[PDB]
Amino acid sequence: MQIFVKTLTGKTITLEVEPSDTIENVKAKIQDKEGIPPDQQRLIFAGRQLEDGRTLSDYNIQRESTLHLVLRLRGG
Amino acid sequence: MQIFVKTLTGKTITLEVEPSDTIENVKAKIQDKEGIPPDQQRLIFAGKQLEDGRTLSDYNIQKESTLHLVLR
Amino acid sequence: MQIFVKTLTGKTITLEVEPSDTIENVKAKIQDKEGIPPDQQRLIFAGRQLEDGRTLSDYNIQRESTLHLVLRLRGG
Repeated sequence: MQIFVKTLTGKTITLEVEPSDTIENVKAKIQDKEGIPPDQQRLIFAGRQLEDGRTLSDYNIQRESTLHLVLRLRGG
Repeated sequence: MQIFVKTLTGKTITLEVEPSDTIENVKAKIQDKEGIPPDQQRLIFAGKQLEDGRTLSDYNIQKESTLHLVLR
Repeated sequence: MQIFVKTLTGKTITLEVEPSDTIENVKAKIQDKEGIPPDQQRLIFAGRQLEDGRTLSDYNIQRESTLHLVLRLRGG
């Protein structure tokens, strides 16, 4: 299935994932589409930050759901 | 000065701050107005997480700037 | 009738008003006599702030009444 990742700066990114994929999995896929390293990504759904390890089905993220993406830059 | 704090769930909050206010000071002001403990607050400006120990002027946050708040 | 709008620095503004005059009208009268814009005016009577939509008679402001003027120094 496909999820929609929208940055708070206005960029929308469509990704290819599956319910068994962890949050660390989608972070590695965003690194492909946009080049953001996984250690500097934070994914938001329902106003809460998503944890590396728990899956998309674990957070009740269904098909065509919207995720939010922020940067975590130390020194930034 | 007056800044705006928006959640991604809908609520918009107005805050009275100073340029020399630190990020943790803004979080304590958010806890006062909202009840959210600063432990679970993440402030966002220009698309990136804001660090504790920095000030609002350090990120060039000025009058009527919009910060975003997400729960950790 | 006459009312007296005094500042916290002793400046007394004598205004010729009517009991049916609204607080906005009083502020516009102050702006004419002195030049203080209305949005910069906080008007106090009997220790409480006066609302724009009310009239003078609404606050039992009779003749020879003394009002107090505090400046709203917050610009934009």
